[PDB]
Amino acid sequence: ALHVPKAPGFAQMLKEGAKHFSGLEEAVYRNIQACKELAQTTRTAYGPN
Amino acid sequence: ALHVPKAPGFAQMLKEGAKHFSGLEEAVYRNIQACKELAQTTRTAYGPNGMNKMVINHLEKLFVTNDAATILRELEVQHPAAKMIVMASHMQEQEVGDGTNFVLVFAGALLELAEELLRIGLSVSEVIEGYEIACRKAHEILPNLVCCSAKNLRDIDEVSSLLRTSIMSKQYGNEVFLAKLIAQACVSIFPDSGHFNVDNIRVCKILGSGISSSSVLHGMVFKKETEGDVTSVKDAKIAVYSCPFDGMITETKGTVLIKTAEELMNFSKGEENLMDAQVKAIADTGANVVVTGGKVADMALHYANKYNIMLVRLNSKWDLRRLCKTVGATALPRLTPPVLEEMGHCDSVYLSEVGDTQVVVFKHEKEDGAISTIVLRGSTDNLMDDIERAVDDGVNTFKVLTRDKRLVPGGGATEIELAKQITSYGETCPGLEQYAIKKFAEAFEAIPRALAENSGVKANEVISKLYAVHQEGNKNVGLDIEAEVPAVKDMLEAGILDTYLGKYWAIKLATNAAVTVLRVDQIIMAKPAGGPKPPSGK
Amino acid sequence: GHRPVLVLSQNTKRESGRKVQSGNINAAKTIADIIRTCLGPKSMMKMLLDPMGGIVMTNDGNAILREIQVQHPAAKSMIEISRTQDEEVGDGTTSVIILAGEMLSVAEHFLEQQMHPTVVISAYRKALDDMISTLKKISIPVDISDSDMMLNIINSSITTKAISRWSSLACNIALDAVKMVQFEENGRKEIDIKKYARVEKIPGGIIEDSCVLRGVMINKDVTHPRMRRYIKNPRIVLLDSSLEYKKGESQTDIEITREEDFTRILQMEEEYIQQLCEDIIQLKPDVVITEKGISDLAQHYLMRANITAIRRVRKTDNNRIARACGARIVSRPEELREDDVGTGAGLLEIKKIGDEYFTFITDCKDPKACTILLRGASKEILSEVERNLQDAMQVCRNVLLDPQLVPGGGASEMAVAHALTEKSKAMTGVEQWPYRAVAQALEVIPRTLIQNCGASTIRLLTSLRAKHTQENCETWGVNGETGTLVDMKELGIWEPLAVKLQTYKTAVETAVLLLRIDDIVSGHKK
Amino acid sequence: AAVKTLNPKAEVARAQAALAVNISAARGLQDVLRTNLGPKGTMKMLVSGAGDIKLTKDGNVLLHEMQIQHPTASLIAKVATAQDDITGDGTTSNVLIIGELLKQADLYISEGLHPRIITEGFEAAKEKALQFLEEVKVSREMDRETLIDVARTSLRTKVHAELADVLTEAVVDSILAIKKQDEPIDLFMIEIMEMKHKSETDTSLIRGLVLDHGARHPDMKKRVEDAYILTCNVSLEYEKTEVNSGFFYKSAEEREKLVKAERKFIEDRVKKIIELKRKVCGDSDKGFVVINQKGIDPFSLDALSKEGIVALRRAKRRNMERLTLACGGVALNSFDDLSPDCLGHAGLVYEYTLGEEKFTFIEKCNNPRSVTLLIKGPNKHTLTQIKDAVRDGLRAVKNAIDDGCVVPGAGAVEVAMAEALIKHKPSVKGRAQLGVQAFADALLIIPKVLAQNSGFDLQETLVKIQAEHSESGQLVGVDLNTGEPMVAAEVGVWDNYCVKKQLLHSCTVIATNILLVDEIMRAGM
Amino acid sequence: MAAVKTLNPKAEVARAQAALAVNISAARGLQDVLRTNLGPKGTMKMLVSGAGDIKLTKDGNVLLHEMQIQHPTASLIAKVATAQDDITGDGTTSNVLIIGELLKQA
Amino acid sequence: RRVLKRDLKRIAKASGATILSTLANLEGEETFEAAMLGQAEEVVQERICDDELILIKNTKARTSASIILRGANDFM
Amino acid sequence: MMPTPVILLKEGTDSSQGIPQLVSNISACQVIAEAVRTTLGPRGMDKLIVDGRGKATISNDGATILKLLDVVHPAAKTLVDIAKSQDAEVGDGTTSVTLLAAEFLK
Ligand SMILES: Nc1ncnc2c1ncn2[C@@H]1O[C@H](COP(=O)(O)OP(=O)(O)O)[C@@H](O)[C@H]1O
Ligand SMILES: Nc1ncnc2c1ncn2[C@@H]1O[C@H](COP(=O)(O)OP(=O)(O)O)[C@@H](O)[C@H]1O
Ligand SMILES: Nc1ncnc2c1ncn2[C@@H]1O[C@H](COP(=O)(O)OP(=O)(O)O)[C@@H](O)[C@H]1O
Ligand SMILES: Nc1ncnc2c1ncn2[C@@H]1O[C@H](COP(=O)(O)OP(=O)(O)O)[C@@H](O)[C@H]1O
Ligand SMILES: [Mg+2]
Ligand SMILES: [Mg+2]
Ligand SMILES: [Mg+2]
Ligand SMILES: [Mg+2]
Ligand SMILES: [Mg+2]
Repeated sequence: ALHVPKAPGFAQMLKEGAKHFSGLEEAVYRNIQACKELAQTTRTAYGPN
Repeated sequence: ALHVPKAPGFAQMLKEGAKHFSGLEEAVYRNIQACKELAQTTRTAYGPNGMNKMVINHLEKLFVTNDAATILRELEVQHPAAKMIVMASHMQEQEVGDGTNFVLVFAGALLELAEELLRIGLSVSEVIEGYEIACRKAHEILPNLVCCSAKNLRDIDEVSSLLRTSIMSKQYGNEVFLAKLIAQACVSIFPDSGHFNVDNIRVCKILGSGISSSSVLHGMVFKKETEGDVTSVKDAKIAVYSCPFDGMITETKGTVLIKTAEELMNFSKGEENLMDAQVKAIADTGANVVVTGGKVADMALHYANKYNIMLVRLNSKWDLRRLCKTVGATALPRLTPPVLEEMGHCDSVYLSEVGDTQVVVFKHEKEDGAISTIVLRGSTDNLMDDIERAVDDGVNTFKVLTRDKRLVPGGGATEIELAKQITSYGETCPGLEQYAIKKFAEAFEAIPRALAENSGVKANEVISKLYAVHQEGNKNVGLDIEAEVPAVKDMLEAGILDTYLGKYWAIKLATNAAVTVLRVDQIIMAKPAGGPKPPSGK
Repeated sequence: GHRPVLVLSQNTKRESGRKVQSGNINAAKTIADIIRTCLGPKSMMKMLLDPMGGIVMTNDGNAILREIQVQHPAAKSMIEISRTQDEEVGDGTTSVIILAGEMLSVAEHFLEQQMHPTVVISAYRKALDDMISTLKKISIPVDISDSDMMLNIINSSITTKAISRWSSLACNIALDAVKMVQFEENGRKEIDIKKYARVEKIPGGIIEDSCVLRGVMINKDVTHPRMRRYIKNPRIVLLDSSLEYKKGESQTDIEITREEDFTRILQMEEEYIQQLCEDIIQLKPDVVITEKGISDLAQHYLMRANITAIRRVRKTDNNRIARACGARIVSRPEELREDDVGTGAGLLEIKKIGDEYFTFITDCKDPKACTILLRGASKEILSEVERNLQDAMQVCRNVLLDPQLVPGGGASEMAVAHALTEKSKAMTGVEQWPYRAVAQALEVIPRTLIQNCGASTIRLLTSLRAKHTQENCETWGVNGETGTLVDMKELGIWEPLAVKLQTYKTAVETAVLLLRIDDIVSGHKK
Repeated sequence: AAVKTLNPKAEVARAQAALAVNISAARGLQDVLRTNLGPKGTMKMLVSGAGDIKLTKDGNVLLHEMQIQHPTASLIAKVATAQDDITGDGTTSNVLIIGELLKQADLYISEGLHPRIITEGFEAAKEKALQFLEEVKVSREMDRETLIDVARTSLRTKVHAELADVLTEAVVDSILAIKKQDEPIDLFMIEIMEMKHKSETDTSLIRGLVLDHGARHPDMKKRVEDAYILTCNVSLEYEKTEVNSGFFYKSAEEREKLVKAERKFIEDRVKKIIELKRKVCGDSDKGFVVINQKGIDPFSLDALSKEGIVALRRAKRRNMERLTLACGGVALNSFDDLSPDCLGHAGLVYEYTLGEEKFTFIEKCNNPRSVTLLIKGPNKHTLTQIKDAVRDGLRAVKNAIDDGCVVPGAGAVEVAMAEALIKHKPSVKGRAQLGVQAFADALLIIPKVLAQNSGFDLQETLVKIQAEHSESGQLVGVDLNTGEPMVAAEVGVWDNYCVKKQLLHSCTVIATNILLVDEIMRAGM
Repeated sequence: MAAVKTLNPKAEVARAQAALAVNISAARGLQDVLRTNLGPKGTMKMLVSGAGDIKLTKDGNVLLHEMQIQHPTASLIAKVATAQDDITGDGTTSNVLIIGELLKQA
Repeated sequence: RRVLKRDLKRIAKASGATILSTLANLEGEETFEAAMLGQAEEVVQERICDDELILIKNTKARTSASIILRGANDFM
Repeated sequence: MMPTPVILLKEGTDSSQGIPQLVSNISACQVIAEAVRTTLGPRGMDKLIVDGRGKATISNDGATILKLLDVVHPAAKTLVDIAKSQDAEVGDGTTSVTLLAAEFLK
């Protein structure tokens, strides 16, 4: 009662360094956040100013 | 596609160090193999022609012996099925005292034949029920195989003859001398009351003169020296004290309160006078020997020396109680002079030297007494320990004979007759249990086979001859070890006999252990811990 | 050599600017997302693994938040506000967390648009004041004498927990315990359920066998077997001093020089014990309960007078017994009085439950303390049932102290949001936009209810907003199990006004506190 | 995962992963514990880290001794622990029913159905099943034969057939001995003393007590025929003054006087005991036995043995009440006023020596309200197994006595209850009929596992039994020897009604709670 | 424990019900992954390689090749789907789903 | 009991009481007089968010003041 | 042999059986006799033994030499034991006992 085992199925057959994100919160929101971060990175160099 | 993952469920939920064995091949066959291996290890010491084994435990302590119980005790057995077999052997040793190797051999044969039966198609339950039925039949048969009885125990010659066989398996070369010694020691003990106490036989091991010089003493021998000057008493009037030979003190707290010079100058003198008065009061009763369980004060020793009193100090309270039993005295709790009933009498107490060790001997002269001591000589500590084990086996055999006086022929005669009659019974029983009954009968062959193998002859020829003779109607014919070729002879004339209780208990315990091992189907072993022994064992 | 020279110490980090605000708001949002799905009657339970090896299977938001460890200090602030909400009113711990997360999420939008946080904070404070006004305006009164209404309130407070199956029994138990604990002395009203409403969990049996006792129950047995285990109308005497012979405070030593002094001292010890027991017996009691040990000689002398004794009971349990049976704990029995003798208990029974002995002092007349005996499947089930009972008792106390009620199922949220939006139309400054933003962020509760119910969020929320735009539709919420809009005058889901006020205040002030923060500095030690 | 962003070193299983993990753990436990059910079960071996050996097929013992580190396994273990604590039986059936409930629920959850509907169906089916169990219970007068039948039904599943046959008589006789009419049964009044010197079939019932200690003085009598028992809790050894007394003397004579006068307090109580013994029995025919909960110093032992009194010291605390109820005397904490009326009576007291340990027997009591079962076996694991079996049997007999009702066994009530649930399913509104069907299928696990353990096939035996029950309407179970349907009531296979009720309640509650778990978290570090 | 492990100490063996359980679990995992691919209403999966190349696909075979799986039964099913793609060019996702459901029902 | 020393000084000054480290007059006896008694208009064991505290309300012979601050959490 | 996943005795248990171990025991007894062989007779010579602490013992006595030798062979310890026995019971001939026993065995 001190460790949570990996769920049977795909979560156990996954490789060591691999990652798997599924669903809205894990994938879509994260992608939108990354794009938002990139947009903030480049935003300040827009226009004559 | 390069790894086999653990199956979901119990396989993944198991701990990192745990082991799980389930099913026939994984559990039952492995247990049978372990028990067979243990029986093979202990087999070669069976019978008079058995060979001693040097076993060294984890504390570099030598154990040269052919006693199965001792060998198993000194072996670091780790397989749990072998642990059950060892526990059954130890239980047999506790209940009777002899037959441990029989338990091992019978359990191993039973488990081997059970493995065979499981391989040929029988289920575990059928084998178990057949084994239990055959054990019941064997127990029913066994009383009918009794050949003779002890019919007396206060004698010396016939008691020695009875005890010879028990201590003939060990120390095969010289068993008549040991039989006479143990018979004398046991006959001294065992008074008119039918109760016989094994602990009343004491063994003293003094090194140097070879085991042929061992003797039996009607008394107690202590490897100590007299505290005082007197070293020999001819009409001892021993007074035993459980308190130290000193003036008793308050149990709360002692504080000598001095308030005047006279008290300071008189305190020590008065204490010495009190000590002298107490010692003289003890001596005036005629007690010329004093035995104490505690330390001895200097002034008390001086005043005892003044009145010619022999002092012996016994540290162990068990030794004090045994001395009280031997001499007939009561361990007084205080240092008061003993009344006539509490004073023990021994016909001779003196200081002696046997070989190198100094000993104090409380010697009687009558052929009686509560406790008898066997002094064992020898050239090696290990040899004397083995002789002590043989003496223990003989004493246990005498105790069993006091319990039950019936005897059965030895040397495999009883085993062969039992096998024959169990096979005859199983040939009539229909159903699948006949295979188990026949295998149980065949398992008895492992005793004469082991005897023949240790003796150095062909086992199969001996067994075939034994079957032929028993079919002729001779139930008292067993292996003759005094021959270079397979030969048999009547064991009633030879006087090679085994106690009925020993065979009964050994068969019962071996069958119980075998069926208990067979009952196990799954094994779940925790990770071996590194703890310094369980707290129960301290 | 030449070790580097630094102004601040080593390993002292520092962040500043927009990044700190974004990180704080994201941490709060993630904390909210952790327990977002544990709100409403259709909530799912969570399994928590204690570092000590225990398992906490619960639906309560506060327990979930306190059983996890976080490193971002904004998450720490969120956990702290959850604990504050749990301690103050007793429930609403998920609602306050969700509301704070949503308010910070909508404040991030204005932070990204060149608006100083002080303006957002001022707008939030104005919005909070108007929320308080609207909640007080839409409340309804309740008469506490009506037991059915109180039971309905407790039910509506426990329909979202795992005890909803036995809701009726749970409500009866909670109401009985709260009414029994209620006490008044010297003109000071007091409802102390933390100390005088004890929940005892014994595994096994069925939960339908659980009940609240007209007395107390402790895990104790008689000191001596011959003592009576069943007394009809016991007279109880409570003590908190040993009935043994102990050493004095001063360093006292005896000096014995005469033979008879030792036995005399031992006999005086025995006589002191006998005199102590005789002073106890002079009141003619039936049972004696002590917080300290009772000597065997004291047991013998008490038994000579046919008195049952219980040896070592805790301070809290002894106080609970004193409240229940009307006794008064005393220390020196030579000062024992008739008023200190506890009469009022209607039965004392010591029976064995499972394989342990338990002492019952039940059947009291007018008890001021109670024991809620819980029986169930296992330890975790009983712990969750105890948490639900705590929530129910807290709600009952809140209603008793404050008899106002507000509609549930998101109706209050939507009504307050509409009122704030309508009031914002008169605003002309820049503060109106965050005002409306927090007003509509208040709508997260019905949205979460719809999401957990499994229905479609957008059309149900639009229909609910359209309904709330009408005149007399302030009590229109959403079913938490069928995903339909129903007037709460018919469904009957109502909540104490105090709980809603505390939730809104805590959420708004947490948003303000996390908005005020910039330039996180970390790494330095104490 | 949202949680992993706050605590990077946290393990989380969410959504269908939580259900998969929980159901996998439950199925693993069920697969391990399948072979325990029924008298035809398989015996298990448990070797501890220190090397200790335990042989058992008890569900609770097996669960506690399995090397498992799973959360759901811990939950089920706690449920089974409560089951064993209250009722003392049904832990294996508890685990089997929990696992089968979870599996049948997953059978429908994996097809897009929400667990809440399954839980609603579970509650409805549980209510109907409890009603059916109330309808089907057999109220009876708990005579000796019915108690023997219940004890057999437990012990045969626990131990060997012949050992179970002996233990039935032992347990039933002990329970009937300690049972007062219209009064709860106290199992503390049955001492379970174990000896390790004979066969397992030598376990018997002694209408008295067996104490694991003997007399500490060699001269004390080893056997007393007619004994007066003095159960006392008075220290008879030297005791320090509580106020740091200390002694002060100025001569050896003063020291002697102080030594002789420091024992007077204990000697007074010893003299009181001796005077009572002399007054009660003025001859040598009767005997006197003193059993003390506190120690006795050698001086007092000698003084007592001078008067022919057998004294036992450091007795167990429960032995005070046990001797009071059996011998009939009274436990005394002081000797201030002791009269011949405070002495118990025993028709035989003797001492038994086994190796280093010594035992004292107290038999031939008048009407012993407290008795003892003496477990005898050649091995420690045999003693432990017999202790577990007798505990289960005592619990079963006490439960049967507590309520005059009893339920037919062999899985007959499970089959009939599943049939009733199937019949009642159309009345359930909505999709909870799927949950009701899952509950019925889960309830049907017991006959399936019994058929497996007996060696038959699940489907054939189950359909035969169900067809027989439908055609006849009787309570037909599983014949473990033939596999045919058989009336459990006629043959005497009885199950405890309280055990079945607890099974239903606990299994339904834990299954409902587990099915509603959607996230498993470990983030306390 | 097993005979093979006795002969080869570092040998991994799944025997009797264990092998069937392992195979069924692998098939069910593959089916659970590939459920969302079926139909025009399926969902795009984005697969990132070790070098960082981004691939958007819903093809069952393409997804199978880029799945980070090292299971034997998964390898067998992947080879079957590869043959299906090679010969007919369609039905890989349906292949995997039908195999998994067959194993589950069995 | 266990009242802080600085708290006791403020209460004694506000209520008009007198701190007595010992009961001993100038006549060698052990006495207590009513002159060392402070007075207040009320003393209440008030409850503040699951905790409790003592409010000595409206002390006479001197006016004192105290402030209880409420917030979202201890950080606030 | 075979690995036998669970073994009978504790790991590290060394066992020797048969004629070779008896021959080795006889050889060990011969080795022990050699260490005291030249101390016998009027022309015998002394042996010097140094312990770990650095103290040297010079003796013509067979029992003393054998005791100073720290023999660990189970069979060879018997010769030292019988030398001690001869010293205790008689006091002389502690070399003759070892020589005679070893010669018997040889
Ligand atoms: N002189 C003898 N000739 C043949 N067999 C003997 C003789 N003496 C003893 N035996 C046999 O040896 C067996 C005793 O073996 P032993 O080494 O004592 O094993 P255990 O100690 O387990 O009994 C007995 O069964 C007996 O039949
Ligand atoms: N029958 C119901 N229908 C709709 N909404 C409900 C119902 N019962 C409770 N609620 C809503 O659920 C919320 C309570 O959720 P709960 O799980 O108690 O979270 P918390 O403990 O944070 O209050 C209340 O705000 C209430 O509006
Ligand atoms: N002689 C028998 N014939 C048929 N069925 C039996 C017999 N004895 C017991 N059973 C059934 O087998 C089950 C035994 O379960 P058991 O192994 O005792 O599990 P637990 O110990 O958890 O109760 C009981 O439910 C009973 O109905
Ligand atoms: N417009 C549609 N309406 C309904 N069903 C469709 C439509 N288009 C495809 N399908 C069905 O959905 C399935 C699509 O499977 P698909 O994703 O192509 O699997 P695979 O790629 O392995 O062939 C086909 O079997 C087809 O019958
Ligand atoms: Mg023998
Ligand atoms: Mg709530
Ligand atoms: Mg059972
Ligand atoms: Mg396609
Ligand atoms: Mg010489």
